[PDB]
Amino acid sequence: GEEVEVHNPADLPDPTRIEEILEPYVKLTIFTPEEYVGSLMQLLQEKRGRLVNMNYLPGAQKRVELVYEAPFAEILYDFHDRLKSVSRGYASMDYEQAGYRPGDLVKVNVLVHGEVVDALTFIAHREKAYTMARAIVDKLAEVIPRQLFEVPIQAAIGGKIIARATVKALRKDVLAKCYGGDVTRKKKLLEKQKEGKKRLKAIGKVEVPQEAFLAVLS
Amino acid sequence: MKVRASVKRICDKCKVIRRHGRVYVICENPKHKQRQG
Amino acid sequence: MLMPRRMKYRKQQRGRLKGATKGGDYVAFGDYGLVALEPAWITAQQIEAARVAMVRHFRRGGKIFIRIFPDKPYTKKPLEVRMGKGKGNVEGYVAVVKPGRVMFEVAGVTEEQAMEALRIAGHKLPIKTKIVRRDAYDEAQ
Amino acid sequence: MIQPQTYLEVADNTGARKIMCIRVLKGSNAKYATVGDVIVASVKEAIPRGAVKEGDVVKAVVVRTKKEIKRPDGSAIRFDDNAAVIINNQLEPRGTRVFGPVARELREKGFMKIVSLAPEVL
RNA sequence: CCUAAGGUAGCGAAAUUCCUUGUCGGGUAAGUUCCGACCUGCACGAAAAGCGUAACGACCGGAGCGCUGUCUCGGCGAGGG
RNA sequence: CGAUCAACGGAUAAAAGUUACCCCGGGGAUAACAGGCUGAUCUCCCCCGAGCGUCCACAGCGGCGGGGAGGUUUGGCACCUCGAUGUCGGCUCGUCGCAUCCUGGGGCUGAAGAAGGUCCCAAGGGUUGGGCUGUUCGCCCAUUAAAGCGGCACGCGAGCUG
RNA sequence: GCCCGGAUAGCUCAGGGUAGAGCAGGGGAUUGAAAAUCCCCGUGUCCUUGGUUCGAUUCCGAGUCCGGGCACCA
RNA sequence: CGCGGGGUGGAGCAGCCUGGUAGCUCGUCGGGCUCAUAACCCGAAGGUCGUCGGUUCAAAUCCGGCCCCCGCAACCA
Ligand SMILES: [Mg+2]
Ligand SMILES: [Mg+2]
Ligand SMILES: [Mg+2]
Ligand SMILES: [Mg+2]
Ligand SMILES: [Mg+2]
Ligand SMILES: [Mg+2]
Ligand SMILES: [Mg+2]
Ligand SMILES: [Mg+2]
Ligand SMILES: [Mg+2]
Ligand SMILES: [Mg+2]
Ligand SMILES: [Mg+2]
Ligand SMILES: [Mg+2]
Ligand SMILES: [Mg+2]
Ligand SMILES: [Mg+2]
Ligand SMILES: [Mg+2]
Ligand SMILES: [Mg+2]
Ligand SMILES: [Mg+2]
Ligand SMILES: [Mg+2]
Ligand SMILES: [Mg+2]
Ligand SMILES: [Mg+2]
Ligand SMILES: [Mg+2]
Ligand SMILES: [Mg+2]
Ligand SMILES: [Mg+2]
Ligand SMILES: [Mg+2]
Ligand SMILES: [Mg+2]
Ligand SMILES: [Mg+2]
Ligand SMILES: [Mg+2]
Ligand SMILES: [Mg+2]
Ligand SMILES: [Mg+2]
Ligand SMILES: [Mg+2]
Ligand SMILES: [Mg+2]
Ligand SMILES: [Mg+2]
Ligand SMILES: [Mg+2]
Ligand SMILES: [Mg+2]
Ligand SMILES: [Mg+2]
Ligand SMILES: [Mg+2]
Ligand SMILES: [Mg+2]
Ligand SMILES: [Mg+2]
Ligand SMILES: [Mg+2]
Ligand SMILES: [Mg+2]
Ligand SMILES: [Mg+2]
Ligand SMILES: [Mg+2]
Ligand SMILES: [Mg+2]
Ligand SMILES: [Mg+2]
Ligand SMILES: [Mg+2]
Ligand SMILES: [Mg+2]
Ligand SMILES: [Mg+2]
Ligand SMILES: [Mg+2]
Ligand SMILES: [Mg+2]
Ligand SMILES: [Mg+2]
Ligand SMILES: [Mg+2]
Ligand SMILES: [Mg+2]
Ligand SMILES: [Mg+2]
Ligand SMILES: [Mg+2]
Ligand SMILES: [Mg+2]
Ligand SMILES: [Mg+2]
Ligand SMILES: [Mg+2]
Ligand SMILES: [Mg+2]
Ligand SMILES: [Mg+2]
Ligand SMILES: [Mg+2]
Ligand SMILES: [Mg+2]
Ligand SMILES: [Mg+2]
Ligand SMILES: [Mg+2]
Ligand SMILES: [Mg+2]
Ligand SMILES: [Mg+2]
Ligand SMILES: [Mg+2]
Ligand SMILES: [Mg+2]
Ligand SMILES: [Mg+2]
Ligand SMILES: [Mg+2]
Ligand SMILES: [Mg+2]
Ligand SMILES: [Mg+2]
Ligand SMILES: [Mg+2]
Ligand SMILES: [Mg+2]
Ligand SMILES: [Mg+2]
Ligand SMILES: [Mg+2]
Ligand SMILES: [Mg+2]
Ligand SMILES: [Mg+2]
Ligand SMILES: [Mg+2]
Ligand SMILES: [Mg+2]
Ligand SMILES: [Mg+2]
Ligand SMILES: [Mg+2]
Ligand SMILES: [Mg+2]
Ligand SMILES: [Mg+2]
Ligand SMILES: [Mg+2]
Ligand SMILES: [Mg+2]
Ligand SMILES: [Mg+2]
Ligand SMILES: [Mg+2]
Ligand SMILES: [Mg+2]
Ligand SMILES: [Mg+2]
Ligand SMILES: [Mg+2]
Ligand SMILES: [Mg+2]
Ligand SMILES: [Mg+2]
Ligand SMILES: [Mg+2]
Ligand SMILES: [Mg+2]
Ligand SMILES: [Mg+2]
Ligand SMILES: [Mg+2]
Ligand SMILES: [Mg+2]
Ligand SMILES: [Mg+2]
Ligand SMILES: [Zn+2]
Repeated sequence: GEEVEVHNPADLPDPTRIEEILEPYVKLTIFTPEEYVGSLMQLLQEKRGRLVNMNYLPGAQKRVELVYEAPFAEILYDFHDRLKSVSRGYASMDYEQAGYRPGDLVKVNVLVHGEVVDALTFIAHREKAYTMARAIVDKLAEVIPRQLFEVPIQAAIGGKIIARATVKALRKDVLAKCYGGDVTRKKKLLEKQKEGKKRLKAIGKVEVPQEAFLAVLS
Repeated sequence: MKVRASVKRICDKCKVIRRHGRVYVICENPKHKQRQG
Repeated sequence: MLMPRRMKYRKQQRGRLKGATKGGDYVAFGDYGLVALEPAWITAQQIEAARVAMVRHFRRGGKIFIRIFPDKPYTKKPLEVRMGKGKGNVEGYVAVVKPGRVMFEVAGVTEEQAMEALRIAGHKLPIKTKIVRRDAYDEAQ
Repeated sequence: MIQPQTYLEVADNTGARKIMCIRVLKGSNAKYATVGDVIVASVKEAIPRGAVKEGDVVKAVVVRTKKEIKRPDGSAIRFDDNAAVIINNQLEPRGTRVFGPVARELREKGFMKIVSLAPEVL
């Protein structure tokens, strides 16, 4: 049967036995003046709204009304602002719920240092999710606590990573008193360090700070 | 302005001139304006 | 990138870089060629970068003749190491090119395609070069 | 004449009892803070269940100082303590009562809310 | 598989831990030091004693209070030069 | 005829270590500091235009390869100094370069504005206070127009610290 | 970035004449019904995109990525 | 990097001073015992010896290249 992937994209049913993930869609009507229409349609395209209908209320001459079925999530921040800006303010909007619908959606998992961070599991449309993952991976890179070992940051569409970033690798300048000249003495200290980073990489459980979550989730 | 060692036409509306020793490109597209340097 | 499949000797002395090229001075297989104007050890990585550049330019069509082969091993001491303790390790292979040598030839390709692929390819090599077109003089050779 | 390290009495009901100045918010390298200047400060002592607690980093306006301030009429005024009221980014008190006299300079420097809450403006 | 036998108790990033500012927790507005913990002990370990221990120490760390020209930051004054 | 007298022209028939408790004669014939020469390495700048950038090689980027500059890194070499050229870091006092951190002037922008990005000019002045650690660095706290980077024997011990 | 390779089913994987197996499942056999065991069965757009071939997972490109080398990395 | 050792059925080890021969224990598989499982008993398979090259009539063996693993060393500044 059916039920709702609720306030937890992580808490799915097992995408093993699955066949339809449903977005909420919405009946979206746009009262533009003139042929800002051209702008408007490009906007609703990348918002993945199907164009169902358009009608001219003639008289002078501008006035066009556009009807769209668009994923409910694809408004919600961003849209209203961009409706207003590409139309110098003259575009209006109204909508009502108009049900649910199948969507080609992917589960994108985010693992830091090999461990899946559930708190950052989301869900997107395969046309966009890379660009979504290409983004979080890099913002997470800039706010994760730099460790004693280099920390990988990754995003996977089920068992296949698609976007990769790496945190350093805080290290000790082990060669600081090395004005001998003999390269063997630099190698000795360099080997030991390389071996240790392996060891700290393998057993190194990094935790994401609650200050990083807020930084990625603004 | 694009200040480079190798200044060249970028589009066919680009035009190549010599100016104060350095080679210049001027064009109706300001992105293509280059002087050598 | 090219290296010999086997060698009698692993290391060999640097030699001099004198004279015009001994042979390979006439277009022999294609319609256009790139010829060297100065001597150099052209490395394999360079040859590979020139090949690929012209390939990319012939994404559909074309034959590329690479007429120089990097058979001379290139030696380098390990870094931060004093002089002595034997000759460096092989870290690569080079091809000895003297001026007049035909290094690459293209065929099956319009004149514009040929002189553009060879122009990029020149930009990948450490030497000045000249683009040439098969002559009656090549045929006579 | 407050500078980092200096302890101020907090003259409000926010719960702080002592704060230590960690920076005077006036220019890029100001040496000192006087009446009506803003400091960043660490809460060093507080009463339980207050609004601010020990360890918090707060903003505050100096409200009295022990070094006398000189006035353009030719007079000067001096207090027995260096004291402050904790404020927010809008320069508004975070408490609802201010205690003790405060200096008249707070009015021009834009702390009217504090000036009225005070029991005396000298 | 090998050994004469394969390090017990206790202790452990230590006057020992290299990698290393290990990790976690405390203390600080902020702590490569310090304290508590963990155990991956490069390379603790039982009279070259192991783990503790009240008292004692011009021994060496870490924190706070008090008080200060140490300092912000320098001024003045005295005497012997 | 007895020699791995193999350190193979073969010192004794017969021989290992250690010195931070060290000593003398010598050497800048020879290392460590700094200088120098060099510039692999390092920093910076270019050439080429493959690939990003919804569209678009060049707003911002720049595969593979190619050319240089600098002389701040680690080095190579062993040229003056071993009848001595005192080390790192700090404090103090600076002064210089500019590959500019801020401030002044511009061009381009994927520059509406404001605010950015990027490159060009520009060295007059300015470029904070703290926690940790000997640290230079760096990380953190609180600010700031900014919290520049380098040279001066990695400026500066007949100036101090230690 | 680089040298070696390595991206094949929901997962872990064997490999120039269109590629399978364990596994997860769904169903079935066994049972009184389960557990365990066993049988049966898929969508592979052989990672993405382009080209090479009469025939490409294979070969040539490019793109993103994974495991080990160097290198940046108080 | 320098020195020394090593890489052989699925695992852990012989064999190589030494050229012609691959062995031990466990594991796996087929059969027995048992009501059944293990233990135990009988029988069998599985190694071209890391990889390329050389020497040889003949290479696990001897010699060299390359790859990887282990131990030791890297000091006076
Ligand atoms: Mg030195
Ligand atoms: Mg160009
Ligand atoms: Mg014009
Ligand atoms: Mg070369
Ligand atoms: Mg050489
Ligand atoms: Mg030499
Ligand atoms: Mg060499
Ligand atoms: Mg060239
Ligand atoms: Mg106090
Ligand atoms: Mg009070
Ligand atoms: Mg507390
Ligand atoms: Mg025993
Ligand atoms: Mg022991
Ligand atoms: Mg024990
Ligand atoms: Mg420990
Ligand atoms: Mg510790
Ligand atoms: Mg130890
Ligand atoms: Mg720490
Ligand atoms: Mg803590
Ligand atoms: Mg605390
Ligand atoms: Mg805390
Ligand atoms: Mg804290
Ligand atoms: Mg800590
Ligand atoms: Mg500690
Ligand atoms: Mg402790
Ligand atoms: Mg002991
Ligand atoms: Mg012992
Ligand atoms: Mg004993
Ligand atoms: Mg004792
Ligand atoms: Mg004890
Ligand atoms: Mg007792
Ligand atoms: Mg005791
Ligand atoms: Mg004592
Ligand atoms: Mg302290
Ligand atoms: Mg004084
Ligand atoms: Mg005096
Ligand atoms: Mg006197
Ligand atoms: Mg002898
Ligand atoms: Mg001799
Ligand atoms: Mg002799
Ligand atoms: Mg002789
Ligand atoms: Mg004799
Ligand atoms: Mg002796
Ligand atoms: Mg000795
Ligand atoms: Mg001693
Ligand atoms: Mg003595
Ligand atoms: Mg003694
Ligand atoms: Mg003596
Ligand atoms: Mg002398
Ligand atoms: Mg000399
Ligand atoms: Mg000599
Ligand atoms: Mg010096
Ligand atoms: Mg000198
Ligand atoms: Mg140079
Ligand atoms: Mg030079
Ligand atoms: Mg340049
Ligand atoms: Mg593109
Ligand atoms: Mg464009
Ligand atoms: Mg120099
Ligand atoms: Mg030098
Ligand atoms: Mg020198
Ligand atoms: Mg000489
Ligand atoms: Mg000397
Ligand atoms: Mg002497
Ligand atoms: Mg003298
Ligand atoms: Mg200091
Ligand atoms: Mg300076
Ligand atoms: Mg300039
Ligand atoms: Mg700049
Ligand atoms: Mg400016
Ligand atoms: Mg704007
Ligand atoms: Mg503006
Ligand atoms: Mg700016
Ligand atoms: Mg600008
Ligand atoms: Mg200036
Ligand atoms: Mg300056
Ligand atoms: Mg300290
Ligand atoms: Mg500013
Ligand atoms: Mg600072
Ligand atoms: Mg120096
Ligand atoms: Mg110095
Ligand atoms: Mg001194
Ligand atoms: Mg000193
Ligand atoms: Mg002197
Ligand atoms: Mg000392
Ligand atoms: Mg002393
Ligand atoms: Mg540091
Ligand atoms: Mg084995
Ligand atoms: Mg034998
Ligand atoms: Mg059996
Ligand atoms: Mg029964
Ligand atoms: Mg071999
Ligand atoms: Mg033979
Ligand atoms: Mg053979
Ligand atoms: Mg045999
Ligand atoms: Mg053989
Ligand atoms: Mg010694
Ligand atoms: Mg030393
Ligand atoms: Zn143009």
